[PDB]
Amino acid sequence: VVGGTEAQRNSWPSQISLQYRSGSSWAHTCGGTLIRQNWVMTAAHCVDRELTFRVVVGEHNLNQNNGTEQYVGVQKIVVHPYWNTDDVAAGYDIALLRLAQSVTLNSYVQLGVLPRAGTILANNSPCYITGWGLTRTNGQLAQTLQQAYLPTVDYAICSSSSYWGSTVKNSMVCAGGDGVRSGCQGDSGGPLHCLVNGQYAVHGVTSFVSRLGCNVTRKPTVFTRVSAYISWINNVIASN
Ligand code: NA
Repeated sequence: VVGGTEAQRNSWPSQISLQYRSGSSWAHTCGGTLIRQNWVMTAAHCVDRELTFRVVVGEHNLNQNNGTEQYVGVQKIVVHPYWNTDDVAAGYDIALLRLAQSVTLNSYVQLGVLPRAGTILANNSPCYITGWGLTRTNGQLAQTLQQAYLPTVDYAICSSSSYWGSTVKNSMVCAGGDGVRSGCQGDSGGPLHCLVNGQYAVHGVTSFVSRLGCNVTRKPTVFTRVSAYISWINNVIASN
């Protein structure tokens, strides 16, 4: 997250760190949202590589013991069947991860609530992106979980020629684009939390930013629209 602030450690208890095994250690690669005690929602593109993945819930500082973490292996990966890794603009950038164990819930570890199917946010709706992704274009990962306030940009504006044009689909949510605050590499797969009727819900799964940089004016961060995939999510969980 470029232009973020450090999150309080109990603000976003559904945020997870998706990590892969790297030598004798683990490396953060993406975010995710805990949606059942044994299921995480992330971006399909985060699990394109043939790696050993784990999830960390209750994580705050990637580089220090928080005293709250639970580390769990990924047992099964179910990518959306229409996902195509060389065409992120087509959409379908979503995957579910079944965890090897069911995590224990507490103030640091909670299920993300999802919007009702079909819900579309009005333009300029209040949301936060969260994650440990780069804090500058071509920068480095954050140590501590970051948040940035990113107002939605509705489809009509986001798919206009000076924004994303044809590349944004109605199956996506756009947020931000102010040239200061954005998602960045390593935030993919994590949540966009939007405040609706007094309650935050996870309306987005971070999918992409501009090839020209993270915080680029009129290139808002683009997220898979969770509310387009409710039936898919429920179907996967019910059949696994
Ligand atoms: Na930690």
